Amino acid sequence: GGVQVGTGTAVESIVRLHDEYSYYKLKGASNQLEYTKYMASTLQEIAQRFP
Amino acid sequence: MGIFGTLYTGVTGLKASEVQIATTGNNISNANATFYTRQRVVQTTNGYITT
Repeated sequence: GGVQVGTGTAVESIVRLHDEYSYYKLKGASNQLEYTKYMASTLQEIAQRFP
Repeated sequence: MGIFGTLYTGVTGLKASEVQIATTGNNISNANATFYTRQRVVQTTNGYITT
């Protein structure tokens, strides 16, 4: 007609949050704690093994 | 007989009724798309004189 129609309402195609790199901070942090705690678990354990 | 012409002219006035179908349907159109700005109705001034 005499006026254009932006027609009403619809939905958007789905997506995930922008960033993971924060999650990357954890991935690196895992490996190192994964080192120390595992190393710890073994080492002190061993330290008691042979007192 | 000529007054018969008035009758179809009245129908044109009746077609002015149809727009309010268009307006109500169009106006209702904006479901919650949270980005909309309305479009709204008018009435007109007039004057007519004779010889």
